Amino acid sequence: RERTVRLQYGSRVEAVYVLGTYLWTDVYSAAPAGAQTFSLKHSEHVWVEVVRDGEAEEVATNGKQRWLLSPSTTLRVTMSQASTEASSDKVTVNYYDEEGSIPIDQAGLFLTAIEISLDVDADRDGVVEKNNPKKASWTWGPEGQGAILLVNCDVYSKEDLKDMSQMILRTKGPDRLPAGYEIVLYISMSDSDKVGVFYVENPFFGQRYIHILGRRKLYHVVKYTGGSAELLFFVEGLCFPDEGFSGLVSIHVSLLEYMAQDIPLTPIFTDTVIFRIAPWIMTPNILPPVSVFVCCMKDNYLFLKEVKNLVEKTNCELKVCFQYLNRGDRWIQDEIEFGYIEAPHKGFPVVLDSPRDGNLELLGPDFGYVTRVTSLDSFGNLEVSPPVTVNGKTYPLGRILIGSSFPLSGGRRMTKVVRDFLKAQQVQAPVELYSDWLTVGHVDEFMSFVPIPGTKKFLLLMASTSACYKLFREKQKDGHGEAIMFKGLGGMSSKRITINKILSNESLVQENLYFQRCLDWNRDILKKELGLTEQDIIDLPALFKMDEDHRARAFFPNMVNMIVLDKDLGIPKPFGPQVEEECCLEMHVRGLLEPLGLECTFIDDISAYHKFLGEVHCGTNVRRKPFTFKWWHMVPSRR
Amino acid sequence: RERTVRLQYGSRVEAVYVLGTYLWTDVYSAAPAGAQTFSLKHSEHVWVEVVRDGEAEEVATNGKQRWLLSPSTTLRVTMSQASTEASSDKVTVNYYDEEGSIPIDQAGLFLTAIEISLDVDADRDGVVEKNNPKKASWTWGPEGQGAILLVNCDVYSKEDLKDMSQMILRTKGPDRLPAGYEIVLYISMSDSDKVGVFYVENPFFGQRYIHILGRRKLYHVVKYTGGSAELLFFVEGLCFPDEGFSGLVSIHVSLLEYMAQDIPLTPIFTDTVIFRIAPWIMTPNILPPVSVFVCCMKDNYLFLKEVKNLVEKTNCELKVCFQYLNRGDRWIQDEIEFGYIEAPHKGFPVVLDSPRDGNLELLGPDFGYVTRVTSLDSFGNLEVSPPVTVNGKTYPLGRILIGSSFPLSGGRRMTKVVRDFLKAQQVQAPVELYSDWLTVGHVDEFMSFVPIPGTKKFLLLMASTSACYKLFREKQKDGHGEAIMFKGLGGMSSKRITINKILSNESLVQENLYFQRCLDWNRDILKKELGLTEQDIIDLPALFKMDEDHRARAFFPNMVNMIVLDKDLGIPKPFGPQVEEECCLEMHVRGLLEPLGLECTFIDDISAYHKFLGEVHCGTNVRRKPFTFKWWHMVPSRR
Ligand SMILES: [Ca+2]
Ligand SMILES: [Ca+2]
Ligand SMILES: [Ca+2]
Ligand SMILES: [Ca+2]
Repeated sequence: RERTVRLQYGSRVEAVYVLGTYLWTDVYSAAPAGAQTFSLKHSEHVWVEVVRDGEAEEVATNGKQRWLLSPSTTLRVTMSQASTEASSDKVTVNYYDEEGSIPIDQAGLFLTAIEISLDVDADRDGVVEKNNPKKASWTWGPEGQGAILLVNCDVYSKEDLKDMSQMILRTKGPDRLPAGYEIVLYISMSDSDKVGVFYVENPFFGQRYIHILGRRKLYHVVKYTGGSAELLFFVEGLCFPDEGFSGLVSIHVSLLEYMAQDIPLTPIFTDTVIFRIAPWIMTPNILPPVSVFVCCMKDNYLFLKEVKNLVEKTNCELKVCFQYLNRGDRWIQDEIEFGYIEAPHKGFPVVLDSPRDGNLELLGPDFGYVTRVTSLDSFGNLEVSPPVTVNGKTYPLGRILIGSSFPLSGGRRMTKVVRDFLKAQQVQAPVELYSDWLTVGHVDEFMSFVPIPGTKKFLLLMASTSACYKLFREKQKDGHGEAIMFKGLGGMSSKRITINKILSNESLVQENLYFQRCLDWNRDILKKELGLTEQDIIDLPALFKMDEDHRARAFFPNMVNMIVLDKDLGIPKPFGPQVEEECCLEMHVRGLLEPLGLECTFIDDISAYHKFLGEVHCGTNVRRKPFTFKWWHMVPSRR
Repeated sequence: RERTVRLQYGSRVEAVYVLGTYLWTDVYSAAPAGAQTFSLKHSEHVWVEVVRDGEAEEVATNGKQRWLLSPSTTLRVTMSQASTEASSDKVTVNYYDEEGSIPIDQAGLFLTAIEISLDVDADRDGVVEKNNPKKASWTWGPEGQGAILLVNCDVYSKEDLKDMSQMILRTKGPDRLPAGYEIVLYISMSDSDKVGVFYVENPFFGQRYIHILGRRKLYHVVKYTGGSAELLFFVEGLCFPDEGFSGLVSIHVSLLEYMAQDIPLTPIFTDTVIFRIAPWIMTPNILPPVSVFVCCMKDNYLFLKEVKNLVEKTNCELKVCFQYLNRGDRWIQDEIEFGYIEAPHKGFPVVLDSPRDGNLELLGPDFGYVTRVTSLDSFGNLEVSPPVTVNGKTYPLGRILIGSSFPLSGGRRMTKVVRDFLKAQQVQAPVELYSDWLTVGHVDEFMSFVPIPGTKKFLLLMASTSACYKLFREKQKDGHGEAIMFKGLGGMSSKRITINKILSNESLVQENLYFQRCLDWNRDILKKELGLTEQDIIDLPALFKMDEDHRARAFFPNMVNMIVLDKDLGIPKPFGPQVEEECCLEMHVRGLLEPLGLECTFIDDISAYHKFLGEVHCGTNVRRKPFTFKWWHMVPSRR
């Protein structure tokens, strides 16, 4: 960076020189009228070149050389080290007329060199490197650079700032700035609701960190100390990327020069750092489970016992929650979504919370919390796929899946606010599916993903009505038509539901053929958008009843919405027709899954209610370890 | 794209097959209970593979082959040509039990194959190619693809649609769609204020083009005709990219299947095209001039005569405009900005118009018009550089320059609406300069660009107060101190302004040293952001007076704001001190410019007023040929 500094004759110009720049200096304007040639002297640590018509020659500290005065003959002035108290850094230009060799006048330039660098961890290793040449830009990918900021998801203490990003103003120079200069850190009005910055303003009086930049504070004057100094700042993100906010914010430092009263100060030098605020990332079922969270009524004893036994097979911890006045019976599934954020050498799980009636809970200090309508707004209507590659395009964090209706249908859709939020995170490249054929309208009623044990691969599990009808027709042919559904649920008994009764219900057959079309439309989108083939899919038997809106509700519990802990699957107990004292649905599902090394445990969430009307009264959710792949190494498509 | 189509037993499934997809077909669900094996027949133009556990084998039209019935054994069905009236396209599956070789049941699939493709000129040659594989994406650069739309800048006639983009729905098939299908073209609500689409709905009754998609119309059912058919649509953009709008819009066509009353229609097949709306592009002074526009009062005879003589030296045409009640005296410069838009084989000049008092003009049908506060909002405060390369980064269309104040100054700034508009065009990557030290606050008061004749290079011209003082001091030393400014302007005469009077004014010297600092701050930004060195810059003498806000107004006309027609420069006549009966400012400027092959003509815009107070009462603007470089070949930085 070249900076213009002009001389003034019979006089002196004093300037601050910032290392990393150089000055170009007009000597011709300060020349007295009638002056013909000039000569110059300079101090030891100032380097001076005479540049005439583009050609630069180095000039000695004291030579007697003279050059013709011309507007196209200028000086270039460079300094490689900061001034100290021992410095006298200067350049002196002498002017001559034709008549003689004694100077007729002189113009000086007195310099104070300082180093000023606003530094951040741009190379993404957790340490703040000195003046990364790329710190003012932010690029994606394995070779990408620029600093990363976490949203704060939770006078100040340093301990409380542990989650924030460090930013360091590094300076070097003499005891004080020359008269009429100051250093100011600042942000734009636009970024003021995106960031905050903390600093100890008065270190002689204690360690108190104060909030110096953010809402209503756009600039802060920072004190200069001499010698080699560092000022430590902590920076927080205030919000995630969203529809109108890309995630990028900038912070500037400027050396300002006082001109006079009533006139703005001149920005002599400006240094800039950029941060990207880390996106919220959802964890698919293939990631290692850490904790299992469940909610149910206190007396659903079978559910609790069976979930405990499942979790005991694993190294996971179980967290049990009961029901709240402000939340649905499924809230741990519907109102909470587990995700994470990550920065170099920092990261934590972050829960999205959308309470049904609003907030009046939380499990643990380890989590960050982001707190916010149709049933499509539920987090039961959100899933995320395992990492996939689709037609050469890699989605290393997987893709978020959101249930919706057909574009021209006039049906329900998840609120734009949430859809836009998920899209703005960019790294999970969301896909809309079709959930609106379901009364409740959640993708988790029809699909799930499971890892294939001993491999790096996974399966898509799809609810299938065709599979249920095939199985029931086989069992009927085998002489089992009188086999009864819902054994042990006393509130169902009077209905006497048998395989025969189901198969003879003509309207129900038609309804379920239609629901199979709905499932298949989704199957196709999933195969297209996830790059899946038929070998990646297993169909689980399912059955639905139709409501007045022509929408589906489960006839028996949807087995697809299951607890996935690696090889171990907690599967809703279906209460299917008993053949030889085993549920034919359980046996069929075992026959599909067990050969793949998956271990099935059926979990009874309905016995405590004595019947099943299509609604499940419990919920589960799993906190998982984040992906090994660092999100900033992705190269998302440009928008 | 693989699509799921299942059989149903003892019965027939009829389906439409869209060319370019294929069907995967479950034969196992239609198998009667107890059935063991299956066999199949198919027609000549249907290709059928049996796929078992991933392994596909082609099956003959009539073989007797039998396969074990399994859920993992399916059919893949492919057709390579559209059905005609001569087609019977089908696949028939026979099922067998253990007991014998006569089929116990059969399930048919009857097919009607159609071609459906929504086509646009994605490869950017002006012709609509058949089904470009990349038409659903939009990529920048030499190899980039996807279709381009122009904003319309001006029952319908086809002639009136000449400026719009063509979009063609190409179909092939039998006489009619099978029962229960329709084809629908549609857009999102969001895009509905970005685009419009026109089509002849009733070609038997005439050629009337009607507006079928746009505000309040999100979908249109289009009639299917048999055989090979094309439906021609015309598409317009409604607005330029802006803060919340990237410029990308999408149009979809879907084949919809009727399910039943009260149930949404199923999107069987969907095809999508994307368009980018072409940005507004500003033309720098290096581009060939076409027309010169001037505004002045009818009696400024010298200005008119001298501008006419200048333009007569060139092949340009002159357009003369007088003053209007709703517009400033400079309006052709301040309220109008000339730019263009371009699409493959189409483009026109487009004027931005921001009338002072609002609209109540226009010159010519050849232009598009975009019609919309401090003085910084004026188009005199906008410039655009010639193409530059900065640290390896190429700006093939140049960069827009916008005058502003310092970030912390609390000074004036161009309105966000305009700044955001210019930024959103993306291809000119705007840079903010510092104009707020000027009373009027326009970058055109201090800088301009000129081409260097006989080369591909250009110069930055900067106003310089230091150059003026140097020149005046020289002339004083030479014995010319009593030389008078403003000769011939009778309203200035009583002031008796001479070189001596100017040089002895101490406050004026200080003011102009400060203004030179302001000019130099800009010089530095321009060198940085345009990749310029001192060899690319010429300083023209200028002088200013300071107002109560410490802002500058011209002491004598600013020569830098000049008419640039290639080698010929119309330069405001400065009315400088006369030495040997020539203006020393004119002679100095000639001495700078003429050696470079630039021809200078001084244009007197103030004599008709008898004095000069810092305000010029005329304006000029030049319509230029667009860049040869196609904007869509740029690769702008991602945001
Ligand atoms: Ca680092
Ligand atoms: Ca979920
Ligand atoms: Ca084409
Ligand atoms: Ca302009």
